Amino acid sequence: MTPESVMMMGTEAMKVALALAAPLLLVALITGLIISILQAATQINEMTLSFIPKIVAVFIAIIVAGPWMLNLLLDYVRTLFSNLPYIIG
Amino acid sequence: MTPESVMMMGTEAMKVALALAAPLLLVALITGLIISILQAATQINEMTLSFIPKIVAVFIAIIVAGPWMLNLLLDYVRTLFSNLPYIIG
Amino acid sequence: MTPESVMMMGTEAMKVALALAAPLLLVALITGLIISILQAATQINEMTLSFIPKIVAVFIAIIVAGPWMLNLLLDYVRTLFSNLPYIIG
Amino acid sequence: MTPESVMMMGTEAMKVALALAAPLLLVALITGLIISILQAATQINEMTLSFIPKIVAVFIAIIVAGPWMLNLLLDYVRTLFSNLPYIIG
Amino acid sequence: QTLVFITSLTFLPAILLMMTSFTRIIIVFGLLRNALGTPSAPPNQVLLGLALFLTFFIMSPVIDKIYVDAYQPFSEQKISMQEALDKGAQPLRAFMLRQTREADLALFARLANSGPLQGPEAVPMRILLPAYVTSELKTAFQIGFTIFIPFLIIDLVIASVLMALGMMMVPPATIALPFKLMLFVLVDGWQLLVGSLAQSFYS
Amino acid sequence: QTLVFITSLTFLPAILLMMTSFTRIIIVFGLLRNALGTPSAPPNQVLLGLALFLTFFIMSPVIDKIYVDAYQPFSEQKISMQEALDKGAQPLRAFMLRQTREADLALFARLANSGPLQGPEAVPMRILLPAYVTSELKTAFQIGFTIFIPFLIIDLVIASVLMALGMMMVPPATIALPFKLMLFVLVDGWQLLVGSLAQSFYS
Amino acid sequence: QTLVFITSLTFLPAILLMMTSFTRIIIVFGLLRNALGTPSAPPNQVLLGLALFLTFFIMSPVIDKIYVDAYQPFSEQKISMQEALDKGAQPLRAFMLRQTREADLALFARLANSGPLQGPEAVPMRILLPAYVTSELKTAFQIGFTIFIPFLIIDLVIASVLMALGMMMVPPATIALPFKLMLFVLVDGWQLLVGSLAQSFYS
Amino acid sequence: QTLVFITSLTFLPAILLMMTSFTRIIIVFGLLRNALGTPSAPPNQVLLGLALFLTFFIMSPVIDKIYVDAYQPFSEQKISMQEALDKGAQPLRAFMLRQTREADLALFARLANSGPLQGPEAVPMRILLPAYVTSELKTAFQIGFTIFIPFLIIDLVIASVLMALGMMMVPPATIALPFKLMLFVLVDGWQLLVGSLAQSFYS
Amino acid sequence: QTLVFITSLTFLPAILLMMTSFTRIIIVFGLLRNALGTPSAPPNQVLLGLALFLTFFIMSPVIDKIYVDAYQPFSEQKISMQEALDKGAQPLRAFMLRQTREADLALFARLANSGPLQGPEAVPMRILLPAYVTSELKTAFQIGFTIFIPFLIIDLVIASVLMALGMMMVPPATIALPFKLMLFVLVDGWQLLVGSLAQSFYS
Amino acid sequence: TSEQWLYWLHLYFWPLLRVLALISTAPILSERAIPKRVKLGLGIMITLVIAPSLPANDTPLFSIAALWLAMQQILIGIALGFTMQFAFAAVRTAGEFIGLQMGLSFATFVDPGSHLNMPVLARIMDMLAMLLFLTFNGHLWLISLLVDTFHTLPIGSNPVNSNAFMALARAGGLIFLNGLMLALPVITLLLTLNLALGLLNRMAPQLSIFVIGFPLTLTVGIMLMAALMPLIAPFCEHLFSEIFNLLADIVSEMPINN
Repeated sequence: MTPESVMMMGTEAMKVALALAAPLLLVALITGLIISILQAATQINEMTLSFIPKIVAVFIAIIVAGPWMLNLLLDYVRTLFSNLPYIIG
Repeated sequence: MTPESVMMMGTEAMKVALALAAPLLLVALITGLIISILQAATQINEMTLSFIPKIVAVFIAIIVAGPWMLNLLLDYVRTLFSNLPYIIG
Repeated sequence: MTPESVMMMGTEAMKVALALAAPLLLVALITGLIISILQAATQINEMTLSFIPKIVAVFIAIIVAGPWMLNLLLDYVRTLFSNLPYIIG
Repeated sequence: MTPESVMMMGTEAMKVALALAAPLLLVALITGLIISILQAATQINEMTLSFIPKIVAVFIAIIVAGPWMLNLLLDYVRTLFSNLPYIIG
Repeated sequence: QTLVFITSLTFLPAILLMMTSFTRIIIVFGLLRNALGTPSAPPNQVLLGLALFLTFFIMSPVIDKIYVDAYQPFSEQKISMQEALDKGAQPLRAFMLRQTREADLALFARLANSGPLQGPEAVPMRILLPAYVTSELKTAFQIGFTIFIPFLIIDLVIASVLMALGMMMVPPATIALPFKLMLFVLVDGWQLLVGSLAQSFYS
Repeated sequence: QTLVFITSLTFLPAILLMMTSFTRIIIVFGLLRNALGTPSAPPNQVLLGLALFLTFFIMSPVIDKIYVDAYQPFSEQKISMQEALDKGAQPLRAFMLRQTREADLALFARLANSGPLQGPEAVPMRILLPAYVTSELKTAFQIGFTIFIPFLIIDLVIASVLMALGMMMVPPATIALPFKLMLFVLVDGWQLLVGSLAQSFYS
Repeated sequence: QTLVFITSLTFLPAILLMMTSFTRIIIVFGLLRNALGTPSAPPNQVLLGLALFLTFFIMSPVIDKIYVDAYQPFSEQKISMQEALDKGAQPLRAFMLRQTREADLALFARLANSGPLQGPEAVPMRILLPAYVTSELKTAFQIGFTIFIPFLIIDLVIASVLMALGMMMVPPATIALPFKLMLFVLVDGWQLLVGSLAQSFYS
Repeated sequence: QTLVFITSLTFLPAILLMMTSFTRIIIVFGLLRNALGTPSAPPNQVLLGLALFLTFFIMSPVIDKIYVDAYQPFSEQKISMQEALDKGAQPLRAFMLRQTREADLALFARLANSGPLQGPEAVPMRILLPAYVTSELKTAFQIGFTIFIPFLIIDLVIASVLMALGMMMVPPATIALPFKLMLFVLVDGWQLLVGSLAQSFYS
Repeated sequence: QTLVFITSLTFLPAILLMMTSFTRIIIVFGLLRNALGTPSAPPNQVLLGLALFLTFFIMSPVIDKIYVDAYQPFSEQKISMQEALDKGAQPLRAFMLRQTREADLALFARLANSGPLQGPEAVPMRILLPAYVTSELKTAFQIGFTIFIPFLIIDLVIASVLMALGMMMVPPATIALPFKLMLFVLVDGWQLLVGSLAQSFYS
Repeated sequence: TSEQWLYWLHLYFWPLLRVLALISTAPILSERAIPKRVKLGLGIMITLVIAPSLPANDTPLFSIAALWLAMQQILIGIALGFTMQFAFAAVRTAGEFIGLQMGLSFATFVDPGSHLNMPVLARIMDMLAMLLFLTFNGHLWLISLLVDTFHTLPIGSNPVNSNAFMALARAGGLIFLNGLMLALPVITLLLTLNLALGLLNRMAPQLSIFVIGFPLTLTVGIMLMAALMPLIAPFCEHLFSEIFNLLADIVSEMPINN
């Protein structure tokens, strides 16, 4: 039960979270960036606008990425329930 | 059980809280400040935007800072359970 | 047990509450006011922003004010346990 | 024990509740309305803001209104314990 | 033979308190403490206490007529209790018959499919009891629920006042309990109560 | 007989402690622990210890007068309960009568339509007990409301501070426990209570 | 003596436990599970286990001073009355004394207006008990306030951060709990708790 | 000795189940549902059912060894609490040490001011319980933290997705429940739970 | 018997329900109300009733076998208490076994370390129970997620519509609720839910 | 005394258990505010009225296989209670979904402390309806129904049927209906308000609803609870009546289908 091990926990987990959430919000970014640029150059600025495209993109994302993302969790979750009798010591 | 001692409690603890939470939200500030400035000078103002970078920064923070922050608590917590028989008197 | 006395109870207590909570939230006000003004004049408007300064101010407040605030309660609380045998009548 | 009488119960009571709670929240309304308008016209929009004034108003309210509100309850409560032997029949 | 004996312990005295009053009383107070949040009162100790006291107050004249008519002549143990039992029931009979509704009377006389009854005393001990209980319950709740509504409306006023401010987090039930207390004592209301149960019982 | 014996053995232990004191005390603590959140102190055990003890110190002198007055001649068992109940009830009587409101007396007696009342012991027990218990309740809840005020001061101050800036989601109930936990000990007040109930008991 | 005996069957155990320790034990945990959210550990099950066991470990020397000094000659069952209670209470006396504040003594005995006081055995039971208690409660709430501070720190931090992010939506109290769990277990302090109650116990 | 008898009946079985297992079990499950929202599973029934069963399986070899050790000579009801105690504790002890952190024993052996410590029974009865229980708590909370992480992960995710989309006002902690649901179900890990608490319990 | 007897009286009505069904049924309901906000039913009251009604409705034929297969032949002659247990047990066994997973079998049979098995019914009584329970949990949560979907759809839809118009400010959590109830009732599906539970039990 | 008349009393246990089931199964009718020793009285009360003249003689055989018989009786008792409370539950769900638009629902998040906001409104409706019985009969119509069940379903041997249950396990159903029927006009209004708060935003993005909307809609939510009170009193008796038709049917249905 070293604080070192306890650190290794977070080191892994937070990287897992990186793996999951990374693509989605990136596509969100790129979307709002591009449309928001088009909000200039014949300005035409309202408010929400680019929101609606952002629902398309994320929706596509789970389609394209999908299963292997799951696999990630499926792996590590198991590994947890793997080492549990070694976590005591 | 002087009100003076009881004050010393808070004097220490609140400074501990200063130590912990200080860097993170500072980086948050600097982030939203800089991007928010870039929200001018070719304006391009949406809403959230700089939120996403702010998740990067904090995420990095625990990585960079990490263990010694823990040490802080690890120290003072113990010290508490140290003086407990003297806290009665 | 006149309704008049029962009114005097509240008349005192609510003023005590005035004494305690007054400075803190005032400083909160002034903070969000000033920063929020700076949210104009080179606009740069995000969302939270001025929140973080507001944690500084309140934190300072208990430092600066501190003990005498306590004294207030320390007084009146005692006075209560003072007159209790007269409260019956 | 007519359902008609049982209706008269509610008809009175709910109006009593009208009498009590009416002024307070009205002042709350007017407050948030006015400040919220001032949240436009040199916009300066944060979040809470007008909350703090709303604590002032309600606090004043019990001061200004006070006793006669009590009287209301004091009346009707008694009247209840008045007719109780007639409520059986 | 622990079984039959110690099981039979509870039954009989509970019945003996069922005969007359101590019922509607307990009920009303239980309903009280259901308002005002928690138990807030010592069930094991007090409210049982009250509910015994008020009874011993109200049933006093009857107990007198028995003591005269029964206990003291029972000092002889003259008859193994017959007119002790009977002639002691007759005051209980008339008293009982005061507040029993007719509905329960005819109804349960039907559930017995009984023949035409002349003497109300001829209505045996057995038929009197349940109708009695049911009816008086049907009074008990008629008062008890009419107690709450002011308390609960206070609750409405409270909750409204809070939520109007952005108070969303609180268990407002706790901020209630003091006011639910002041308006209990400030209006004197207690004496009003035991005056209600005092009179409207008998009338 | 034994039916009578165990019959009284069922209710009695509550009755005795009810007779006198300890009824205001309990209710006072019950109104306390609801301040400061959860059950906290374990009523299942502690309270009975506390409130039993304080009484035993308080009711002590009268109990002594019973010892010399009743227990001691009860050594002979010269007479059983004859002037034991009477004689020992006397300090019970005047005891209570000092502590009883006089409005409640005229109230309940007026309901019973009593004749001329001069002697306190000419006022029989059945007039005594209930009026007194009502007087206690009145007091107990009086002090009861007198308790809360500072605590509610705290809670409203905090709540105001939380909602002052953002933070609408925080559960104030936990942050407001510690301060309520200092102002209990910091002002020493836990002595101030028992001093208060102590003295203002008698008056 | 069926009556008095079985009544002491009702009260006795809670008293005997209150006579000793174990209260200051209980309240502490009772204030622990107030941190860490939900009832967590099974109050009806474990906390009683810990809290009792610690005691049986603690009082053990005095306990078997009662067995050796008391029950071993009680093989005779010499006198059911005197120095079982008295003598066996002598360690109850001292053990009860040394943990007690001094001021409460002057307070309570000051009330009872006793005469010359020298011997602690000349200070009777009924002077001891309440002071003993009020003392213990003082200590218990002391420690109780010593606890919470770090946890509070955690939640303040998380809340501040979230609200900074524009998380206003989020339920902060649901996130923190694991941190509160490790930062408790990481430091092993769970030992140090019973190290604290254990060492600090006597003095 | 009916006093001692029923006295023992009152608390006793809770103690008996503290003596073995099943504590860490329950604590774990009770720590499940705090992630995944509401009570969900019916704590009245299911959890205690599983939790009992697993214990039966686990202690089972020791159990039947006991039925041979105690109940089998108990054909004569041979000696009540003589070597039923010894023979009873031997597997109890050895298993217990097998589960017992050995630093704790240094602590309580130190504070106990012990003499020669050689046999496991030279570590007396009273010494085992507190340490062993503290241990069980330790591992319990350890596992407890091991659980939560993926769920927190999911929640941070969803929250981030919503914030990114401009969802600011949604109730995310409500929407996230089904996904937590599946990502527990999909993985079959519900087994691995009770494979873990099975193996890591003995080890 | 006495002791272990009363013990069995405590545990039994839990076991019998556990032994059969109804543990998977309730969770579906709790999952219901957790969509559509508040309790929206008396959890300890009605949703125990409905979920019992179904259970009897399903398991009925098994029962009718059990009686026709036991009492009526046990009344009169032939088997006594032996092939009673056999011939009445086996339908339970086979029934339960039908829905059991294949794996959890291997899991618990492995941990208990059972030798080569032949009769599936010869797989003993105790072993089946936990695997059964766990399995049925998995099923339960599955069914639950199948429940939620359309509602999540609802909230997403409405929230989206709001987002389209600049409604970011407004908390759609309120608006969706009457729709939830509408489009639950207009499509009558409550029937579809009780049936969907009825057939999909076994099929 | 001995055991002699004891066993004579020990005949009656079966209809007892039936009855005690009747009461405890009908709690909000006769509930936990009542001390458990009264709620155990009414059984021994009522049986001696009913129980005589009933032709039932049974014996507790070895390990009482007749315990199986008990599985019968309680059901019938249960059968009533968890039907009846529909009339209550349909009212409770009548109240709640109202205030959920108001101050009530902001407990939407996970596990706070206890159920909190429940008593706000729905506990008033809890009560009124529980009064409107005693205009007629709280327990009486029920008790009579039971009396009839002694004629239809005697005792012992082949116990029961099914498929009437799923009928009454169909039941609500209408729970949510009769919930709707009451609160329909309320809700249908308050949606309009909730949106009109929306329309302002395109004009006034900044109105931050907790600044404005709630201190408004709270009162209106109270007004509508004042004016829509009267429609209740004619309505409830639909609710009760229907269920009486049911129990008439069901109680009359299953026995002949044996």
